[PDB]
Formats: sequence, structure tokens, C-alpha cells
Amino acid sequence: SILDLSRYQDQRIQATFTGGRQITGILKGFDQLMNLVLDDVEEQLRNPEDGKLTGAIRKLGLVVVRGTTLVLIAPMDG
Amino acid sequence: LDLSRYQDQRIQATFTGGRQITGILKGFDQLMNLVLDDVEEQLRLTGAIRKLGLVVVRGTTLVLIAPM
Amino acid sequence: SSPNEFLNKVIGKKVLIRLSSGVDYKGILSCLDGYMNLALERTEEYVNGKKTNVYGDAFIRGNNVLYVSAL
Amino acid sequence: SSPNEFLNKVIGKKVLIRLSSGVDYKGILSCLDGYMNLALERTEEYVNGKKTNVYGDAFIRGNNVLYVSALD
Amino acid sequence: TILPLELIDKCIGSNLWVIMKSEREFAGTLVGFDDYVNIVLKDVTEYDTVTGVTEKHSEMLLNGNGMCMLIPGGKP
Amino acid sequence: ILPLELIDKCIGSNLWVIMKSEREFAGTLVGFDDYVNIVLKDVTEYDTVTGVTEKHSEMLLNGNGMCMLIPGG
Ligand SMILES: [Zn+2]
Ligand SMILES: [Zn+2]
Ligand SMILES: [Zn+2]
Ligand SMILES: [Zn+2]
Ligand SMILES: [Zn+2]
Ligand SMILES: [Zn+2]
Ligand SMILES: [Zn+2]
Ligand SMILES: [Zn+2]
Repeated sequence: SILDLSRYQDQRIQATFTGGRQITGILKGFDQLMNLVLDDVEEQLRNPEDGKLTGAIRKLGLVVVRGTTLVLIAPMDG
Repeated sequence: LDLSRYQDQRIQATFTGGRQITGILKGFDQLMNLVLDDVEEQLRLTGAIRKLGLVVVRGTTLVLIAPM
Repeated sequence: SSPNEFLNKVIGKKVLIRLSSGVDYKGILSCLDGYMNLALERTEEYVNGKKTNVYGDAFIRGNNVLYVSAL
Repeated sequence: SSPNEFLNKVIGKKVLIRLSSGVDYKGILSCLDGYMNLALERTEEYVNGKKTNVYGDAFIRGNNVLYVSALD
Repeated sequence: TILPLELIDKCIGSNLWVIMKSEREFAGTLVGFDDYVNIVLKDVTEYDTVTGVTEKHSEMLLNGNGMCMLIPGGKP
Repeated sequence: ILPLELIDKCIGSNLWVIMKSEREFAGTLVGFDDYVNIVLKDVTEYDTVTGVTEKHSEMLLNGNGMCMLIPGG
């Protein structure tokens, strides 16, 4: 796994947190605890009460993802 | 952190997410896991209540402990 | 049968992964590690019955899910 | 430890402990350990701004809390 | 004085009733656990409390983080 | 580069912090610990759900609650 992720180094990935937040960003680095450094990250906004992805983005730039709330990482389709 | 003061006392405890119970402190560890006896959850805060008995409390959702 | 031992034993089987929020993932396990980080092949995301996404490969933090069971 | 420094800096005084957007605690920090567990005297519970409980002496797992700030 | 993890240790092979922070409950047989109190349960039956709906699992890994309580013995 | 190190270069700069809840925090990094609990000062807190803001001179932000830490934010 700490090996598997290196395969996606420098590439854009999806991430899902506990609570529901979803983001995308470029994998710049990470540790064994699953703390990430993502570049050019865009959080995918959610319908306030429906919960669904609105299609709208929000830009965050260079970010440190906390492994404590990280649930899912996944590459782009293809 | 000096929970030994409340050993065998009836204490009260609330959890992440709103659960709240009562019971007698029968032991604990450094990570705040507890052993409680004669436990009673106050259902949710409807006056309802259920009896759980001897219980191991997890310290990962434990938020607050208090006497009575 | 440790959590690890349990997890090893379910490699290559369709597994169900429930989130505290009642979102489910299901896919064939593929890889593990000491910290319960799971690697799955094709993965489907459901919001109670309703498929809502598919991931070709996925990494899932076991530490942060509700449970892991074998379908 | 800056967290340790912040906490000590506020022992014996009144602190605001936010559990969630909905739930807060207020009281006098009295004691603390290295697992961020807190002992408070005369601690109060607020829900949506309404003081729903007074506990007196109490322990709070800082670890399972949103934040701890000096009150005012 | 009773130690929580030693009590859990004595429950291997026994029935546990587990209560989460959400509106979910599990009853099964303790197969083993982590030093982090992640447990393996056999012949589990899960209870939703909101709906009241139930389901069953031959074997499962129940994560400790979301746990509030483990009750030696079973439901109810 | 290492996530922990990136936070280290931010000691003294502004930090934007996003939680798993609808709560956000912007302040200046005083310091952190091994578990990434954070001390912020001159802090402005954003409830994104209602929309109300709030202010704090100095606070300890619990690491377990954080999703994201954004340098200079
Ligand atoms: Zn770029
Ligand atoms: Zn009893
Ligand atoms: Zn692999
Ligand atoms: Zn493998
Ligand atoms: Zn593949
Ligand atoms: Zn189930
Ligand atoms: Zn280095
Ligand atoms: Zn505040």
C-alpha cells in the first residue's frame, strides 16, 4: 500500500473523507499514516441537504490531507 | 488521570454522537477505556432508559466523565 | 484470527465495506498492510441500494470504516 | 509542545471546549495529562446556546473534542 | 479493579453485544481483537435502531473507533 | 515531500484548516505536536452551514477532526 500509492505519484487522484467531503488533486507525497500532500486540489461541492455532487468545484491549491479522516483514494477513470 | 477517586462511585458519561449513560466505575486504563457496572443509557433526551449491566466503555468515543 | 488474519482470509472475495454514514463499498479485496489500509480492484459505491459511483482501483482506510464483511 | 504550552497557559482560567457546531462546554481548567485529558471544575454544557447541564467537577477527552480556546 | 482489555480478552469464544455511536448494534461471537480493539465477530446479527431493520453476517471485522460499548453476553 | 514537514514550514504563517464538519478555521500557526494537534492565534472561524463567523484570540485545534490543512490560506 505504501508501495501501491507511489504508482500514482505526480498523477491526479480522487479522495473521500469521513463526513462526505470529496476532493481531487495531484499526489505530491504521503506517509505511512496516509497523510497526503495534494497539489491543485478541487473540492467537489455537495448539495446542502440532498448530499449529492452539484457539479460545482472549489479551489484549494496546495493541501495537506489528514489520514485520520481519509477513507478512499482512487485514480482517474483510465 | 486520577480516575481512581471515583472507583465504585456512580458516574455519568457522554459519547461522541449523543449517547449518555450512567454506571459504577469498576476500572479503567490509560487510554480511557472503562469498565462500568449497573449501566443505564438515557435514550434520545426522552425520559426513556435501558439497562445494560456490566459494560466496557471505549475511550475513542468517550467525551465526558462526571460524578453522579 | 486477528483482524489481519481475518482480512487475509477474505482476499480475492467480494467484500462489503460499510461506512459510519451508511455508504457502502463492494469489490474484490486485493491487498492489505499492517495498518489495515485495503486495496481493492473494481469498486462500487452505494447510498442504500443506489449505485452512485465505480472506481477501477481503490485504496480504503480500514481504520476509518464501520465494518468489513465478505459477500 | 505548543499545545501543552497553550493549555498550561490557561489552567485555572475559564475555557471554551467545542464538541460540535451544536455542543460546547465551559468551565475552569483544573488539570491535564499527556493524552490531552482535561479536568474542569464547575463545568457547564450548552446545546444551541442553551445551558442544558452543570456537572461540577468533570473530565473531558480533549482527543475527542473539536477545540479548546481561552474564553474571551 | 478491572482492566477493559483483559475483560475483552476473557470474552473470546463468548457472545458480545456491541453498541456504536450511531444508531447501530451488533451481536455475535468474539473471534479475536486488535490492540486497538478492532474486533472479529462470528455469526453476527446487526440491528438498525432507527428503522428497526436487521441483517446477518457469518463473519465480520467491526472497527473499534466508532464503538461506544461492548457488553459481555448478548442482546438484550 | 513529507506532509508533516510541509506543516512545519508554516509555523508563523497563516493557516486555513478545514474539518470533516461544516466548520472552518483561519489563523496563524503557533505550533503543533506529534499528533498534529494545532495551536492557532488571531483566529477567525467559519460555520459554513449557517454562514456565521466567529473569533478567537488563541485556540487548540484537535487533529483528529481535521480533513485539510492549507498553508498561507
Ligand atoms: Zn500545479
Ligand atoms: Zn452487574
Ligand atoms: Zn497491492
Ligand atoms: Zn497483494
Ligand atoms: Zn487494477
Ligand atoms: Zn451489515
Ligand atoms: Zn525529510
Ligand atoms: Zn469557536
